Amino acid sequence: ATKSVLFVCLGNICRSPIAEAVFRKLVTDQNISENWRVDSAATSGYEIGNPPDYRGQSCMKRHGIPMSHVARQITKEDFATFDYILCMDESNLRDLNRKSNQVKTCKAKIELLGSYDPQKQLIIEDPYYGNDSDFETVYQQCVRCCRAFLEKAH
Ligand SMILES: O=C(Nc1nc2ccccc2s1)[C@H](c1ccccc1)S(=O)(=O)O
Repeated sequence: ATKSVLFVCLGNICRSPIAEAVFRKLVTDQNISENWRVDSAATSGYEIGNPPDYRGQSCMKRHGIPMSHVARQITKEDFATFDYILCMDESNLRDLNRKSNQVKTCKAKIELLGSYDPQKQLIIEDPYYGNDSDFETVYQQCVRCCRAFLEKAH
């Protein structure tokens, strides 16, 4: 409602829907989900319409955080409506900045989600060709960064 955040990755089937679900849980547990619009989107069109990769679901189920999303690509409107667009890596950041320069209204602050990590792990690497441990690392990064971002936005 008041505040809004859009998490962004390459496909919007793993890193960003995980961040979105982690963040939504955090605000729900703190009684303030009503004050937040939370969403996720992709820089690419590779996965439009698809659900989160089941490898990410396996990880999320272990941690007891339900995750549901239909992959969608970032749009021009997103720059106008979101307070924060938080992405995973330097390619995402570059692509988002490119798209932001094509619109009249950019309300969004566009940043690396990892810039909020107290442990300074700046990049949330694509685990597509990784193993279970890589998905777990992404999850842990999302938890740390989402907590810090909620605490105090840049
Ligand atoms: O979409 C993803 N990676 C992609 N890798 C390729 C490689 C070749 C062609 C298209 C793509 S999209 C990532 C991801 C997706 C699923 C599982 C883990 C990570 S995501 O960005 O975290 O969703």
